[PDB]
Amino acid sequence: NFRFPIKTKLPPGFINARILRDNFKRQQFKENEILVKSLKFIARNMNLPTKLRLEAQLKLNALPNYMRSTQIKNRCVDSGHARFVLSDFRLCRYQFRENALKGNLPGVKKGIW
Amino acid sequence: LEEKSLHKFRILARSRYDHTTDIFKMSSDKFEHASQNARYLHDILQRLLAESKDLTEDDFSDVPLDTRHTIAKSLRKKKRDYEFPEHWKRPEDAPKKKFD
Amino acid sequence: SRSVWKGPNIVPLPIREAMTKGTPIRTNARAATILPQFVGLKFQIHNGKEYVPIEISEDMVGHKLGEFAPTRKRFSYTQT
Amino acid sequence: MNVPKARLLKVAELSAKIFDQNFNPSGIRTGSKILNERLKGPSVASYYGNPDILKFRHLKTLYPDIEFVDLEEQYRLSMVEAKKRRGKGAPKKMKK
Amino acid sequence: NINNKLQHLNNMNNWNTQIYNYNKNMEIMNTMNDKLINKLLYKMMTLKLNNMNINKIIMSKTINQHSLNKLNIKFYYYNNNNNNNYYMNMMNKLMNIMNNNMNNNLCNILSYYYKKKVTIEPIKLSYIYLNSDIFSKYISLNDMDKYNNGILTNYQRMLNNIMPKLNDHNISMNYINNINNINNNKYNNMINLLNNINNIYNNMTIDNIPMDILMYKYLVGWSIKFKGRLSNNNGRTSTTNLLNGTFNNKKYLWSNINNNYKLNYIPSNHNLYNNSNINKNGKYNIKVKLNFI
RNA sequence: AAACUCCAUAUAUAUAAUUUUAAUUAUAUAUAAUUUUAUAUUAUUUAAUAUAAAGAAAGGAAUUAAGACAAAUCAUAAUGAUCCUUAUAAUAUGGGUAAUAGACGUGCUAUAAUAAAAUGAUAAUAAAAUUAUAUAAAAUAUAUUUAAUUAUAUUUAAUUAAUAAUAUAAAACAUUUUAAUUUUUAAUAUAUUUUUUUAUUAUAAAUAUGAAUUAUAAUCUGAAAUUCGAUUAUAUGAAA
RNA sequence: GUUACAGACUUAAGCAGUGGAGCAUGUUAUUUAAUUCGAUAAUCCACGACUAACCUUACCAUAUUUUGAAUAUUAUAAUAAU
Repeated sequence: NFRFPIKTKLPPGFINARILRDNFKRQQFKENEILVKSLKFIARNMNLPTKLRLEAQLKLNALPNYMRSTQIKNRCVDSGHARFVLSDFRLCRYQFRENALKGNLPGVKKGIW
Repeated sequence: LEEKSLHKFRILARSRYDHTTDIFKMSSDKFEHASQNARYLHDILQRLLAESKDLTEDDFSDVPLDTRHTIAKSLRKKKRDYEFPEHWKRPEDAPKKKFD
Repeated sequence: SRSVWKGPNIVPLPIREAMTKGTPIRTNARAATILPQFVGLKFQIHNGKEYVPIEISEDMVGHKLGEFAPTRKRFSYTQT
Repeated sequence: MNVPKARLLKVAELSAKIFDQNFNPSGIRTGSKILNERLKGPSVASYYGNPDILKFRHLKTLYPDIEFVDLEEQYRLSMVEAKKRRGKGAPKKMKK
Repeated sequence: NINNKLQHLNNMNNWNTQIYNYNKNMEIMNTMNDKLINKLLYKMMTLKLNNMNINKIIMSKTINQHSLNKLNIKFYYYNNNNNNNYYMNMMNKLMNIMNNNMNNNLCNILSYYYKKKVTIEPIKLSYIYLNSDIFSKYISLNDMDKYNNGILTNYQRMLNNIMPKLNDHNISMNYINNINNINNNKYNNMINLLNNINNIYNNMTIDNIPMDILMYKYLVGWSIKFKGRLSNNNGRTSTTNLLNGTFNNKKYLWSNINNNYKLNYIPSNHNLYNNSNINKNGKYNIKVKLNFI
């Protein structure tokens, strides 16, 4: 059926296979984050019995990779680059310079000070 | 609050109450709409007032008021408590009013 | 998950059925405290390309499946 | 600190009583690190995969009279046509 | 003694996307939509009239103007008698798909992207040479073959032959003199009262001041370079510059006004852009810079 | 090129009800210097060297031209040409990028007295910066007996920022130590050095430097530190 | 291996260092299933990388996908509906 296990809309603007993978994880984890938090609280509350806790720790290990944010890497929304990615503009060491110098980024120019 | 109750409130308020300013300040950031947060603070203050104005369980007068938080806060504060010495203040040295 | 609490690592495993015949269960996961509960069987461990067959020992306890399954091969020499 | 610890804990409990405060005298992991996790979650969804754009083309169900031209698409089509012409196009996909 | 708000440009204008959001992370999202929006708007500059012609409506980069109250995304548009009057044509219809078309129009759907009041405001121009970016665009789209090989002598000449070599020194001197005269007149009127606004500066009104004070207006010197695979016989590069006029404002040289830098890297008067287009020979980038006093 | 420009500096105006308090500030603006004036030697109509005298007067940054090196990038992106479409395209799990004879470059920490370590609560003294993809203060428990420090754990005060937090800046300064160093002590007496003096007996090249390193236990983060992270305690203490 | 000027950390001073030790690195050589790829005089070498456990990731092993990330065409049937 859909390439990704669960059908997902496509990220507006620049689209990349690595971006699609990251975007897929973002969409899935966003919804699963609540469950991720629920079950982890379960496993970590000593105030409980070991078994209920274990059952949970285990399910987590079983939860699919997309159910994680550690797996989501900051990637330039415009150039699909995951290296030197400033998060203030969600860009990169180049698209920034480019956008900032060109003036695409308002109030962002050169540190002449 | 009256003496006993006044002290108990401060003991109950703890860090929220700043003894240096003698002001009890608290904030609410737990509900979607701020209106719910405003009601939360109203209830919290009413609760504190009720407990403080009733030392049946404990007066808390024996408890020394905690000011450690304000002590650390005062360390952060940077003010000048030193002023030009009054004996050094010499009006005769200062020139008198000069008419035009 | 290395701590007195949160001990230790539960990696879902066919140990149950394995505990019957003992079939070396291809536990490709290779990432779990050797379970101190069943502690005893035989399985192969994916060393990147091949799963090395090993069983359970009186040393293999906290030791994680991977610690027994070497990946990179040994170094060699210069040019001649 | 010339004050009985019991009274001190009682005060802490009193604060726990007044301001909705978790009282953990035991110090046993209450999972509160997770219980206190009320920070923004769909932050990644706020940006990144925020779904709400008009992928170029889009424009033909609302504005009908206007005969628009997507230039990049047209160029791509022309390139494909050129490839087909000079025998350098692309072998068919096995329909397996 | 002070740069009239009219003269000096606003730092806001320097930024293509004009918006401020205490919710910073949110504002990043805002600008993101702007550029992508710009691309979509751009693609919508194509035209058709039955396998006849495509009147590319030239457009300036979205000068997004976001301000709580509403959104005022704006762009300058350019395109090519007793007929256009009794029947609106494409361009006018484009204005329609923007704001004039009640709800089925753009600005409307646009609101669902910025949760505010979307008002598109294009601005027509009569001189593809007025906007540096637009200048590169037309040169990178319409011309193409006219330069793909060499720069057709007259084409090149026509390019070099636009403004009458506006003498920046003379223009600067006249403008400076006008400013001094206006200041002197106000000074004299003030002194007449120094010894009501009526006399505070009479003779100064919407006439001798609002336009004589405007500075950037005369394309003193313009440089256009065709850089990239623009040689059918030469695979190599073929950067061809067309330097014209001068690139300095003499007003700043000898007047209270001082040169300011857009984004603190390029002088306000200096405006430049390059429209990278792929030639059959290979992709190229036509950099066009205008002094515009 | 210079100049305008930005930071920075002098002054001046406006703003801040001096509780967002730093008014010794923060900015918006204006002026200011690419300093000037005068005499005396020289020179030849007027420049340099000294002297004074007026001012606060002093820097940094950005901007690196044309061209050339067919310099670097086809892995920021994009695109021509050419090559594959059941695989040079997409996904999951594990692995790898951390492998090591030797060699190079760059750092870090080092080899102790014109130098290193405890300690200093009326907290000696800062700027710049962060904090709705959060910082996380006081305390509270443990490591540990007091207490402090240091590191974790419990609960989240306040602050979404001239408000509260990271965060009491540290070096300097003071006192105490400190191997080799027999320059030491510790038992005597000795005495107008007392935290010291002196007479006598004793006190047999890596140290109390160095932390590479090796075990064990413990803690962080996250499903998950095994190849492979971080932290600490108890141990180890090569090389130099 | 040229007459004469001038410029800068160019040299001579001066201070702190590198080469010598251990470690952390980036690299070459080499190994490996793979140790992705790129820079390699000056301008390579804590350089692309502002952080490689997985993800990032590009690479290797093992399984798995084939109109797939679009755009445009050909038809059948469920979903909002003026």
